[PDB]
Amino acid sequence: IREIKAGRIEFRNDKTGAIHAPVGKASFPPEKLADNIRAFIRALEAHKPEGAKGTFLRSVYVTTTMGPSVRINPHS
RNA sequence: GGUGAAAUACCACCCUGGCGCGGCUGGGGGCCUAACCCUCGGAUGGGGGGACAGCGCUUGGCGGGCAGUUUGACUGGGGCG
Repeated sequence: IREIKAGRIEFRNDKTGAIHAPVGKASFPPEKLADNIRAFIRALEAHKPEGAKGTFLRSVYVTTTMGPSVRINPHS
């Protein structure tokens, strides 16, 4: 629970095949937001089951609650 | 606040289903017509069929018409047993 309140999130994929999670705060330091986008990049790449074959992380995007929609390239 | 398995703003990504249009390629329907076949009927020009069927290779399938072999041993014979 320590983590739960110091800096928690976690994963889970919904039906058809997607994951949902907070990777930073709005006004938060940009670089930082990058740091978290990555946090997700890693943890995810990890969880990524071995029953893959091709384009696994198909579409990865930074989007906001009630705001913009920006697909992203978490490779760099 | 509530109703529930789920909660409603609005901004996200992802499916079931029907249509917009854009690349690939699958089915196919029409004279032609110049290769091609037959051509013509008395001349290398007319005509008749025509991208077909001829025909090269590769595909799969029939296929005794043919081919080359085979189709056991024991056992008061050999077979049948």
